[PDB]
Amino acid sequence: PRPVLRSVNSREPSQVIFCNRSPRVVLPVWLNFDGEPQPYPTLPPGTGRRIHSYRGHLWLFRDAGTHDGLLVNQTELFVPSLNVDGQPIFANITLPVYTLKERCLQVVRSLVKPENYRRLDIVRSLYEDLEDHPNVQKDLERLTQERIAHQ
Amino acid sequence: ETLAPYIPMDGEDF
Amino acid sequence: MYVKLISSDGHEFIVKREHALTSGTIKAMLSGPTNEVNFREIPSHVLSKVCMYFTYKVRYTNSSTEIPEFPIAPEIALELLMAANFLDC
Amino acid sequence: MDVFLMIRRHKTTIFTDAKESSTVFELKRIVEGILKRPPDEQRLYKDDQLLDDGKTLGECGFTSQTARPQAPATVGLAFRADDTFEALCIEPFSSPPELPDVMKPQ
Repeated sequence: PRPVLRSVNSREPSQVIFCNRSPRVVLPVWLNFDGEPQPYPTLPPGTGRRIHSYRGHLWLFRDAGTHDGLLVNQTELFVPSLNVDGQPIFANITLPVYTLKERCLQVVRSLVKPENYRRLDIVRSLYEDLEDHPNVQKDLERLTQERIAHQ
Repeated sequence: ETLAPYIPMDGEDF
Repeated sequence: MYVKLISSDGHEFIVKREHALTSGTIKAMLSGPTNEVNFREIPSHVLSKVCMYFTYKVRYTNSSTEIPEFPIAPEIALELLMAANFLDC
Repeated sequence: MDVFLMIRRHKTTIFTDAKESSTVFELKRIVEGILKRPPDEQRLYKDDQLLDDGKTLGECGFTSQTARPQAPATVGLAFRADDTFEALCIEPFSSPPELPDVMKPQ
């Protein structure tokens, strides 16, 4: 019973360059062969880095401190393919266009400790929004669901 | 046997 | 082609209609078969930022560029969050 | 590229974009469609510098790098009088309240 989202063990090397084109510290996350996310060394903003990965491995990318979602070549997941004529493959990591609400939640979260969320004078519903922190595990479940609907 | 990704130590992260 | 958004302190903000539709609240109001909308509870220091967000969203949605951060200063964040929630964007 | 602007007079703020290669006069035409005042009845300013009709926006100091969607550049606007002088006057936005204690470094 293997997850839909997982790397395949191709053993076929693929040279990749993670390029952080965001203002965040990026955490690369590798989905292992059982679909479990594994962290890899982070990238400061504006820096890039050579990676030895493999064909059909799966990667996603997050803000290292907050796990806010990031995009890679404009999508959620990145899969190395075989290198054509020595040329490495680029993973260009960017900010998505967050909604104004989610962006405000990021800023409030960065300024307020969770024990104090409910000591802010805002509508009651926003407490649960603030508490609904980004989470890799919930993202994978949502992406799996979305993919199955395409079938 | 399984082969996971790795970062070469001598890779000058640019 | 344009809509006029009015803040609580009387500042008038004229934005392109398509940009204003970034707000789900404004889109539902104007979705039927020059237009003026009054937000007596949103102050000008918040409503100006909301309009900048409309611009930012339309510019960078479906863009391949590098996307810059939408900046929010700490002292406006709570009020901007209330506004975003009220406006659904 | 595009420059993203706020054209402000009194308590009125227009959000619009224009090409760096477009002229001040072309920008007055945009304003004309919105505020019904023709270009020989408008003055546009960058800070307190009156902008000449024939110059491009880039030539006036507006660049895509600084006039961005999320942080547009301000263009001051003043209007006509056939026998008096209307000074440039932009009313400031309101001031935010004090940061809450729970939002300050603790």
